[PDB]
Amino acid sequence: MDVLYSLSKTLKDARDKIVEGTLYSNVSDLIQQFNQMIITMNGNEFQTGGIGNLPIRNWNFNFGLLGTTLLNLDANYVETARNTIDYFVDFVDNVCMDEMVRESQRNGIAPQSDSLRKLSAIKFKRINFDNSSEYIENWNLQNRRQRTGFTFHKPNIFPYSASFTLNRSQPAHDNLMGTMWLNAGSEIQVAGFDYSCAINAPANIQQFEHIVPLRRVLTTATITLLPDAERFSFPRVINSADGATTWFFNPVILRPNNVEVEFLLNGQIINTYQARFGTIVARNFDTIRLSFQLMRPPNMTPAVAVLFPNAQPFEHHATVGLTLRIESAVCESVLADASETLLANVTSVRQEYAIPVGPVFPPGMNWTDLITNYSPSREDNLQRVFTVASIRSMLIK
Amino acid sequence: MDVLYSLSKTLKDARDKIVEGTLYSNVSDLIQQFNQMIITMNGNEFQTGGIGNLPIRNWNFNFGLLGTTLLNLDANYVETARNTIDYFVDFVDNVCMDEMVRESQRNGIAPQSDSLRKLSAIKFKRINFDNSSEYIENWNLQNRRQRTGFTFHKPNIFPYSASFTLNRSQPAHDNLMGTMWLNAGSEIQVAGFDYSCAINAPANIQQFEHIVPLRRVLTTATITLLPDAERFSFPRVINSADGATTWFFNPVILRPNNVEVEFLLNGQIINTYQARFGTIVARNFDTIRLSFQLMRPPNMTPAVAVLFPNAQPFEHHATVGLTLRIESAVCESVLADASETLLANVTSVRQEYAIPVGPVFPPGMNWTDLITNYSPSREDNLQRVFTVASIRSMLIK
Amino acid sequence: MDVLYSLSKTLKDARDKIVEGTLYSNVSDLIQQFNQMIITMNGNEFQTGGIGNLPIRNWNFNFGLLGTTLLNLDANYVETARNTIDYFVDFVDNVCMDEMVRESQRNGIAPQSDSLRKLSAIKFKRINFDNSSEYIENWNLQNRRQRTGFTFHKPNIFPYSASFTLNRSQPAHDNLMGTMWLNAGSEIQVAGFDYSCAINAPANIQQFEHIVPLRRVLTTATITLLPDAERFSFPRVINSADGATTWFFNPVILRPNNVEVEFLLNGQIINTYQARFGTIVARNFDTIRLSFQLMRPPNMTPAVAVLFPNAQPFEHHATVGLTLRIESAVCESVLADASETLLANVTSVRQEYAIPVGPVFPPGMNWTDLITNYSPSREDNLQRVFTVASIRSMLIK
Amino acid sequence: MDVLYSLSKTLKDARDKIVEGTLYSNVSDLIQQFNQMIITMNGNEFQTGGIGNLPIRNWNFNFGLLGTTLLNLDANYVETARNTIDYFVDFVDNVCMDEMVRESQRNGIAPQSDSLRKLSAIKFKRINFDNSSEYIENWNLQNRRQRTGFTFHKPNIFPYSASFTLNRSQPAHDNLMGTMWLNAGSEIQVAGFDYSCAINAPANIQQFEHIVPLRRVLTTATITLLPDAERFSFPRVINSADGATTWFFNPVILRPNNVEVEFLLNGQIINTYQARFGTIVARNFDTIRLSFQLMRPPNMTPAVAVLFPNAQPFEHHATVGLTLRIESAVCESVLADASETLLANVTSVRQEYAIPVGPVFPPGMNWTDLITNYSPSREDNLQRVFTVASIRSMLIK
Amino acid sequence: NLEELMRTGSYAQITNMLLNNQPVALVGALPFVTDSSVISLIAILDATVFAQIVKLRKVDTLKPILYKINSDSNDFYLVANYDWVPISTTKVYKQVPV
Amino acid sequence: NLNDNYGISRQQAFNLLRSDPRVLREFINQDNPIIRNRIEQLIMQCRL
Ligand SMILES: [Zn+2]
Ligand SMILES: [Zn+2]
Repeated sequence: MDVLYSLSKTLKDARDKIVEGTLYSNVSDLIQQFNQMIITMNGNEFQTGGIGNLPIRNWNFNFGLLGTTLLNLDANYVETARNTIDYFVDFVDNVCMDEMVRESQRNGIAPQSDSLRKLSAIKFKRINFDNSSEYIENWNLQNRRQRTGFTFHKPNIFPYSASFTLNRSQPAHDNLMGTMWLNAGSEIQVAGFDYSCAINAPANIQQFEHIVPLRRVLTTATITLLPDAERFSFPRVINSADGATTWFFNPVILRPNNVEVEFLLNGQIINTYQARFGTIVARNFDTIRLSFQLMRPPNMTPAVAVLFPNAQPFEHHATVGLTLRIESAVCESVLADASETLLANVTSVRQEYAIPVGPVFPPGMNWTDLITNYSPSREDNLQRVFTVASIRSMLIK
Repeated sequence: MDVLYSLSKTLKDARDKIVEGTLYSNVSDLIQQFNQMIITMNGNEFQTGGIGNLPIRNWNFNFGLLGTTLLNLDANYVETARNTIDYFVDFVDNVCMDEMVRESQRNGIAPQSDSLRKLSAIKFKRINFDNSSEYIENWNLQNRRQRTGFTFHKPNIFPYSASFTLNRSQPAHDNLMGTMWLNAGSEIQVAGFDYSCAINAPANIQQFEHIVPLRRVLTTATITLLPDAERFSFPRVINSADGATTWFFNPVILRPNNVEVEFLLNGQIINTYQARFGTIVARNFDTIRLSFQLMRPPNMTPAVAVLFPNAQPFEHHATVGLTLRIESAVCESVLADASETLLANVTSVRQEYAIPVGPVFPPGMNWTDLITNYSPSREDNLQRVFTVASIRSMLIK
Repeated sequence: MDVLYSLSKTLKDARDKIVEGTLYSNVSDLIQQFNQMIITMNGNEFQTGGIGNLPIRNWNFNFGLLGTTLLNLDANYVETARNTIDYFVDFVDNVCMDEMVRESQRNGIAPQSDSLRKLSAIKFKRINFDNSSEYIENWNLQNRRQRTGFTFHKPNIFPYSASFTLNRSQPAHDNLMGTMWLNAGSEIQVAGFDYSCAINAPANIQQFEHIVPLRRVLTTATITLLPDAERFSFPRVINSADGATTWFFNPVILRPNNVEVEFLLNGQIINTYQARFGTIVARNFDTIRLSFQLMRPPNMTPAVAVLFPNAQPFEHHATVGLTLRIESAVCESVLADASETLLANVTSVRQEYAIPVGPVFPPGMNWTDLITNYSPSREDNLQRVFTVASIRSMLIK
Repeated sequence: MDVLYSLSKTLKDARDKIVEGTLYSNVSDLIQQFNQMIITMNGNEFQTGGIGNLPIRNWNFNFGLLGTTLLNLDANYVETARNTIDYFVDFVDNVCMDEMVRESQRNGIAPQSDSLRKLSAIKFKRINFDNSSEYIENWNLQNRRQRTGFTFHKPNIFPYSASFTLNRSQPAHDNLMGTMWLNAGSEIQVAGFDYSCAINAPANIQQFEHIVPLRRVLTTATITLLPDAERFSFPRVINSADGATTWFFNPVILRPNNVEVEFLLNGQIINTYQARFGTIVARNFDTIRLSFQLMRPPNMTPAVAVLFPNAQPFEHHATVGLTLRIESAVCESVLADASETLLANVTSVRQEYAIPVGPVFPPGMNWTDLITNYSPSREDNLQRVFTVASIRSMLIK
Repeated sequence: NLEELMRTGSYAQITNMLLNNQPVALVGALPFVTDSSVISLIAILDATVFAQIVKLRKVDTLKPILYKINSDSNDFYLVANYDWVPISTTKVYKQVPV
Repeated sequence: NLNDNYGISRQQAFNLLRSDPRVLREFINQDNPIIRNRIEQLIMQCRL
């Protein structure tokens, strides 16, 4: 993997730096690296593809070195370099695709394609150059057995869920108390509703809880907490828990009372925020617990009081909600966020070449299933394929 | 860690090999190792302790090399060697305790004590000797990111949990169906009980299931499976689920039929045993699923017909049980077990020196809490402290 | 076999001794042995696998000798040695698996794989090293036809057997005298019951006898004998011997009387313990005879007298039980104890590679059947496979 | 003792390392040690036996040295070495048996047999080698008056005691309060029973205590604490304290509340756990005090309320239990345990050769009596015989 | 590597391989003897140049044999007039000129 | 038990020995099982 990254990095640097008119002092080191790569790759034979519709390709390297004696590069030098660069880039592209399209239930972190297995050999260690990208450096740190971290903007850490729980319920669904929620991507919207507006509750306060556990620990997370669940603030016709019938939800929104948001690690409160909305920081957590109360307004103007009678007919249902968005975070394990395109690259390659479903990943690289059942083998394979995707994206666009 | 282990191993081999009268050909290599240890440690100052009640101690090494001109060791040689070895062993003991009493959320495996940080420098690599013991071997393997394995006799893999789940009940708790279980250490005892003895059940068969997910993947485990849970076969008075009242349990044991024990890995059935008792083998699993049925006896003698009526009053409650013990297993992670004293040593040191509760481990090294939330940071810290505890146990009796 | 063990031993020593910084004097002998192994193996081709799902692999040895360093070997030396060590370890792993998955009805001691047959040639005998492991020691002793010994913790010597015998019985199963037992693994648990409480027996004493034979003689065994059988001390509904109906067993436990435990060897009484409980020692035996009695209490308080009437209706059945557990033992044959992983390893390899059932072992390496019919050929095969399994476990976790 | 262990160790190393085909560089030092042993033992004559049926045997040593010129050991070298090794191993075995079959009220640590007395002379010190075994290491530490340590799995530390105490009693034995207990091996099962279910007890609570002392101090002990005593949860008919009559015990089990377990050393509290079950650690203790309460439930369903009336005719008797098992521990004194076989070896030798009961150990090496009265002279003799038994087991299978 | 062999001075491996006839490639800047002799090829004269390594524990006198059979060879009639495939056990690692 | 399993500070131990309400309530709110169990024991022993 380090050799493959070095190949892609060398080719990208050759594309960027070997340009007409540039001083050779600008690319002396790069050309030494390029010649070393050519020497090491010469005389070796590689095969790629053969899975799905990915064609079987054979690669042979018999290239000549690059000049090192001009003062300023000219057009001839640029074309001579580009001819070799095209072939090397194609080889790297196909090796990366072959590695992406594959998976293994045991030792998913190790190379899976025969080309990458060959590059794992000691003879190719002369191609290492630089390891400065985020994914390659995290790879090297993990191998060295040190702390790793990927920084995500809107990490898709919540498996897609949209559901409700009814604590009080009847067949007619005329008088309900409970909660509804959507956990999607990097956002949690929760809304506790009570049809009676806590008329008969002790102290006219109804308590609501919502616990969202994560599949991986998030560190140094910036979060936005806002006091209304805009998704659960309009009339709705939902289908019963067992699907038999449908019930009505005509919410009227009240302020959430006694809002507590706790970020827990190993079941212990690491961070806790009370009645505080806006930007908050969770330093280290794997569970989010949101507690909030519907408190019946002790004082009501007539227009308000008419909404909440003390008898069964309830046309307006008192709802109080919270919205929590993870803007940024750091995680030890790879995830899918809104800024990176690695998941898109892997899924696109697999779909384009019609890879049969393997023994590890879910069909279509479904991120919801993957993050729902994020297992050790899945994490290893996902990190491997994402690292290869970053290596490939260095060259292909 | 490797240097600390090497110091301990050199000192142990000195205390056992360097004995009066022994040929110098028996200890020539060991004495070379000992002299290099002395040379490398000479002129270095170390400080240990300073946390809790662990005293701050200072260590200075200025020692002479053991002689090499003798063909046989005599009393004086052993005396001088013992005089040096005592001080070295005291230093090793204090370093090990200082390392064991410390934790870190980030980089749990990295050295935490000042002495071990100093030993991690490159000048001390000269004293490395042979890493033969199980724990140092696994330490090096995980440092290189290989497959580790610890062999446990009765691994302490299940957190303590004694509970019951009711599938049929009433306010009077006089006609109940459900399961009761104790998971403890390496033993699962589960008993399904039905008060009606499947008089009205379809086919007179009541199904019971019990799913025990392990926090780590065990491999090549020998398991004893016996057809009765002795723990749930006597009369009991049990708190109700909410705790408001208490209910009566008056078991009468029948044989469990259609016993199916399935060992699963990532939701995939790896091993399955039907109506099989005694020694069975689970090669690789992280979940245990026990299925067993209570079947109403088709033919009853009068003393059994009296027991099992069709009217409501159910004096005797049919019960079918299973016991499942993990005699031995292999795990890639580190666990407390019945044969090793590493957890006991770590807990003893912490309790003896009143180490303040840290950010990683639960108070008092509570194994229930550790295993219940066995996060990767906890695993790293636990492996480090167990390795240090084994190193200490090499010397301290 | 000795050559395979020597390869494993030298590879384990190389892994555990050739570490950065160690003196060269610490590993001179090891390096000489390693280079001898390389010289002897070089130029030889081996083929492994080909049974079930075990892949066919071809092994060629073309390696240079390990070098020398003046004082302390360094990182380069360790990496260069590690490459060869990894290849050799893989080879030994595969040879051991191919040996484990094979068996022979005739000449079960003899090697069964082509790799091990080749290694048994005279050219490889120069790779012998030290045969220190317990299993290789006993292998050599058995080859020489000397007395062997394996020390087992909770030896699994009793084939699983839960049963009952009724010396007195009627169709109504209302007045039964007999004995119910469970012999499992290392435990005997036998309860003799009389429904009449010996009302009409000579001297008001009912005699019970339980004779458990063992397939293999055990020597110097520590045994725990306790005066009750918790497994047969709660109400039961038990199927009849014919399976036609079921009978009710409602025990009241009395102390066993005149408990005599006899350990017999070849029909001669070797050890006799009279009404002694706790830790006893059986020096040599192949049969256990537990003789106990139910003595009707001569004086009973009113609550007791209510339990045992003169006439027929017997609601409470007098029960007297014994429990016996073999904590440790020594056997000249091979067994599956509760602390070792050899049976688990062999079964795991067979299950993982879907080896078809052979002509020697029962399906799935079922220990109950294997120990019930522990033929001499089966013992030969089991010793062979367990020895190779221990050799493999030297190198593989 | 050190000389005897050295003889056994060098003979074992000759058995293992001196094998056909091995490089002489792997046995050079061992052969030098073997020749030193031969030189030291040559010209000497010993006598063993003469106690019980242990036959009197005479040994005279006149052996030639082993060659040192081979490049690789061949068959002739191994046969020649084996001829000497057979006689030496026979001599060591007989010396060990002769030592194990003897006692001394005063100075029992010192050698007892004439052969070991002779070996204790200085001229034999040249046969020393390396004392690496656990028992010889502890022997050397004992001689040097340092701190000893033995690690035991399931230490046999509790002197057998199955008994009951009746705090409230009547001749009719119909309204009893008290405790029953079994302390055996490493397990304490203790139940507290009240026939009135604390109907009249103050606070509707009945307190129970159970104190178990130990004859030796255990260190860094892992313990399992479970909230019920299975052994005392079924109907029983127990003899009275005087044996005049029998009383009936029909228990119904309630959870023990306010469970406290204290581990004390020299009567001072070292560890205390309140209402904590599962795995616990006692760092250093000599007495266990278990305290637990039977609380009459305040709320009861009709089935529960029928059981515990207000008046005398108590049919079901409330009981609360605890089970405390010492999984592992460390002791400065030798103990019988589940994993080791030294007690079995000593007892077996004495039984086989019909050694008359001596002045130190009880008849038949009864471990119950030995650990009930573990006097210091008994400890000295027991450590001596255990060390000799381990030395013997090094060689004899 | 002939250089490393010469520096270390231990010829155990090369001696064992040359005694037991195990294929091997000696790598290093060596001088060769050019031989245009078909009868010398038939005589298997290229395989008789390695024994001196075992005899002397040195590799500076190793001088492989490179056969060069052409029309200007004085024995090429043997190649031309008979039905045989010229063959040699040893090969010389050399590069054709640019 | 508290000192062994939590290693309380010198000031906290001083205050607990003196029976300081501040430290007692601090532990109760911190959810120390040992202190909470002792206090619950006292409250339940306040039967009547
Ligand atoms: Zn954005
Ligand atoms: Zn055990």
